[PDB]
Amino acid sequence: RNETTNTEEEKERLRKEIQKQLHEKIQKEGLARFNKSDAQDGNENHAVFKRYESYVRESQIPSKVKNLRISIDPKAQTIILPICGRPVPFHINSFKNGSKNEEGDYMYIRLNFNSPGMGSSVKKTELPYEDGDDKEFVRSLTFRSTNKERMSEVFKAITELKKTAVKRDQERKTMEDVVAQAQLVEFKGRPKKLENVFVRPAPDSKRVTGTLFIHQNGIRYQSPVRSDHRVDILFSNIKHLFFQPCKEELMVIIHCHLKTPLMIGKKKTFDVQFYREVSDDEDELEQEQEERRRKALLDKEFRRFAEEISEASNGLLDLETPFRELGFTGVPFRSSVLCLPTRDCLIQLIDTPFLVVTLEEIEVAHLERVQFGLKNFDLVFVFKDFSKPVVHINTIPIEMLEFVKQWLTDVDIPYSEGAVNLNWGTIMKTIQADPYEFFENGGWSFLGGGESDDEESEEEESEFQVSDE
Amino acid sequence: LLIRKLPFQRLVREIAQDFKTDLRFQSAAIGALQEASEAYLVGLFEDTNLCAIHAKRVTIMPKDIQLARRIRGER
Amino acid sequence: ELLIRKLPFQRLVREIAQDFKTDLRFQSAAIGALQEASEAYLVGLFEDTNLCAIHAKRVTIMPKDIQLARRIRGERA
Amino acid sequence: RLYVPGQKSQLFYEQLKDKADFDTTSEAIVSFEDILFLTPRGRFEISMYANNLRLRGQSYDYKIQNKNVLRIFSLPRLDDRHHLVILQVDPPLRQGQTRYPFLVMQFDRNEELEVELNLSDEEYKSKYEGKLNRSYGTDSTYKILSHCLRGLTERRVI
Amino acid sequence: RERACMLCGIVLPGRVFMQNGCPNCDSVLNLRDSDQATVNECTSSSFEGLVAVGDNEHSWVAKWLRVDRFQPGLYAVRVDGRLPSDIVAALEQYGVYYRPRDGSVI
Amino acid sequence: NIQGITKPAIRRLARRGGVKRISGLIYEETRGVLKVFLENVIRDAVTYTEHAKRKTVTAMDVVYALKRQGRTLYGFGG
Amino acid sequence: KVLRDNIQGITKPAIRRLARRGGVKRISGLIYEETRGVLKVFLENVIRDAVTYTEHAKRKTVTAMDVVYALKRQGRTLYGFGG
DNA sequence: CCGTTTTCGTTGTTTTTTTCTGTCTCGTGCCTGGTGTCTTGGGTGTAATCC
DNA sequence: GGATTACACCCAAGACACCAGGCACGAGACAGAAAAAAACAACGAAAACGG
Ligand SMILES: [Zn+2]
Repeated sequence: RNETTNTEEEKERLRKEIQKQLHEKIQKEGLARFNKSDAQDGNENHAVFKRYESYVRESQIPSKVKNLRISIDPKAQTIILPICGRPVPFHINSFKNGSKNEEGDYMYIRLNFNSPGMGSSVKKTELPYEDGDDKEFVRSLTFRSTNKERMSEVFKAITELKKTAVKRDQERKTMEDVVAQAQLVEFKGRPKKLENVFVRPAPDSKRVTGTLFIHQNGIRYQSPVRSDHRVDILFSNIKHLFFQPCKEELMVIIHCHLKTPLMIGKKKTFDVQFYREVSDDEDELEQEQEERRRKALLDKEFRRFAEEISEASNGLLDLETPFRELGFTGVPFRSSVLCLPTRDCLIQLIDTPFLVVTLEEIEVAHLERVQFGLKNFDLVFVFKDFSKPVVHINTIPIEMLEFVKQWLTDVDIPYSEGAVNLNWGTIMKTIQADPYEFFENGGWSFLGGGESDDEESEEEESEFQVSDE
Repeated sequence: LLIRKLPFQRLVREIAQDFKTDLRFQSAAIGALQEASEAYLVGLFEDTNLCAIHAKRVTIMPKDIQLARRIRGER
Repeated sequence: ELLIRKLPFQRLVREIAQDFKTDLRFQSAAIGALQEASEAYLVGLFEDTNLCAIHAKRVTIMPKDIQLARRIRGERA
Repeated sequence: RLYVPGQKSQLFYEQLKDKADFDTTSEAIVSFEDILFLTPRGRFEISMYANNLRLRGQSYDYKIQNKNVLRIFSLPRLDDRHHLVILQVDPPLRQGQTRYPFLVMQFDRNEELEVELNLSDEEYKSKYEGKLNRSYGTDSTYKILSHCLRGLTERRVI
Repeated sequence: RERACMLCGIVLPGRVFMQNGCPNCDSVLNLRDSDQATVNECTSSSFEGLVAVGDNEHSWVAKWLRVDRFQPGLYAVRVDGRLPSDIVAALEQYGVYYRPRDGSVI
Repeated sequence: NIQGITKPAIRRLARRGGVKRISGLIYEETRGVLKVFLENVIRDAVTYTEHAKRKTVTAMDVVYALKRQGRTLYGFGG
Repeated sequence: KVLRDNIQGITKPAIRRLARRGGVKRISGLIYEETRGVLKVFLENVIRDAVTYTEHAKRKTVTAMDVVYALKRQGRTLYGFGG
């Protein structure tokens, strides 16, 4: 064994030498990517205000306003409030939340409006008001009325108008970053098809089986129940194409990871999965053999279809399959799942939400919680695009640590290890603020610090290898 | 060792003050106690982290400690 | 009363034992003791698994619950 | 209500107040700010009146009549750090579908509060003498709150 | 719920047979030490002719039903179902001859 | 002979353990765990038997093997 | 002199540092007291045995071997301090 | 049990700076609401044994 | 004449689970106060060795 541990550890010295050549390489390729001229041209990012208006002319204000009461215009999303005989309009966007309190014969309703200082949950990027230190804001207005029923109806209608506005803004955002795609060109002959397929994410709240068709510039999923629930995916927009057979699964999978996100029903997604499920002493052993036949049948058919998709792409799309033997267990989201390496990506496709990490997009891997006799560790992927959030994989068993380190080395990904869960929300924002200064001071190559740098030890006893008495 | 050496000494003496009054301690007794205590607590925090991850969380809460001590067989 | 049928457990025991030494004999009391110990062990394990499942705010016990319980006990590394 | 940012609202208030000599007023027998509720989850100001209790929350205001309080529980948590005050209310408080028949408040045991009751000496003597203290010294917040609830709802603290 | 032990002819609740076994046939059947399949194969809930025996030694009926060497209690004149071939061979190994009480054999 | 531990038996063991709902992989997981346990215990027992120069596995070997693991059993001659 | 309530000498950073060595990222505020109680119950169980050994040897000083035997009795064998 | 050596435990003081904290805003994850569809009950209804 | 009942099936509810929205309590950020920690020198109890 001693000569094998010497051999294995010399291969581990080559592993460390590769890791050192990877840190030096990335340090050189961070100093070359960011120049001092880009640092001088620093871009200050400012909160964008979505401009809105209630009315342009006094004629636009409805004639129903004549009542000296709260009048709501759903068409213009406006809440006209009687302030000292003034028909003051308040857009539903400016409105925040409302509280109704029937005190005595009067119904006191306090309508709150957006005000800076831990206000709405909306991110800084989009502000419901224009930025202004010298701007004063109407924070709340309280009204009373003798008529309780109408005042309750008015409050319901304000709340409904806000819900409809928020829903429309979410629907817009789920279609916003989605790039306007070209139209799918139908195949003029009999298209190749895969029947009885489920799609994820589903276009409707009802799970329905559909048919997947191959066309000239993409694939089309089409539900038999409704023609309007078509999902078109262009070959140009597929980044990665995965197939996964039933090696342990109750299901077979064809997964399309996209370059640009698509709007399927109400959800924006980078991932579109097509799947089917197998699920429905010698007799029980024979029933397992019949399930193994049904697995092999669906595996063969879906693999063939995924190869036929790759062929139809004219060499734009390679068909990837997971290496199950190189798989490790971890928690990227909220469940423990088997993470599977492929040729070019780290994937999890069985449970939603899906994980697809492209290995080429990784800048550095950090192993958190790694120290003296630890039960488990976490793995963090940092991307070359610093605007992209870091990906965490939690609770990877410590038994898999040396395997994960080897695998990262075999893929040319630099890694570092730490006893503490470093915050990346902090690390990234500092790196985004000045990427050049970051690499100037040592980037991640200095942070690695592979050198043990330990010479203190614990002294030594009188060195005497001689029999005493 | 993460805990210091004098607050821990005072804690140990305070606890020992119940079983026999005015007891002396020895060179490597407090050190061994601190090593054992820290090893024990680190193992307990490992189990607590495992439970917290099991619950799909990242924050350890007292009920995770209680579950860990229940499964270990601790009273 | 024992919840496993006697003959299947005896056959399993003999199958396992045959991998260490051929032509081994077992007193019936040895099989009975083994069955008692195995069921007691499995019931304790199922109690810990149930505790883990309830901790995760669920009702259905899952293989990950078993693995977590066995890891926390100190049985799996 | 206006929000005037910058270091500016005090100067704005002074000018307005001086213009028409506005006179400040004080209401609510007693108020308790920033109380942590476990159920409903959130932070609430508790304002107590002769006939009713108000819970003021960023998103939800509740008015509970003193008659609708059935029971008050004052229970130490087993962590020996927090103290629970629990109100049984009938009808149960509503946020939409499911309801809150029990309000669960969580105090720190080391949290001390000094509170003077907003009552005239004639009203205190006639209605509240032997039910409430005129001033509570610097005692634990949960004790003061439990005594005020006992005096105003006439319910026994369990 | 009551079942009739095929071998001795006694009738007892099926759960009683499972939990405690046959008080008479346990020397050759091990009904308590047997699974539910073996309990059914030796105790049948389908039977006919409930019989109560007080004194096995002097009751001519018990001798006629060959239950004079068993525990007094509930017995069945006819029991639906017979012992399985493997159990028959196992009993023949012990040297005990099995006479069916199904009535089809006489 | 490991298929002799049927699904109803595992269900019964879980019900005596207070388990209300059971996944479908629990059965295979339990079979694996039981196999590991039995492997260790029978290995220790057979070690005891071989040392005693016997060809029959007694109840004393099982009892000492359980005492070795820490699973002390009463009522079998200990 | 009597020692009174020295449990608070296990300050927040010791417990936090112990958690970080244990791999814990976010720590609830009720943990620190929880941990403190746990530690108390541990030490009281170990010390009661160490003292029992010290008193049985008719000694007045708690030695390292007493602690080692007390730990060994609980299956807490410790290498480095003798054995 | 009694006398010896000499380590390291107890005693006290000065200085440093990492850790604790007061304060703010934002967000992410805890909790309430809406919904799925399975296992099972309570019932109708057709049909029947029993004396 | 009379009655309780077996039996298949329909219409329906309780339950563990899945998905969505939002509000607040925690993390992140920054400037400030605190005392744990580090370093120093002195005295001698008591640990390790011997007959
Ligand atoms: Zn019988």
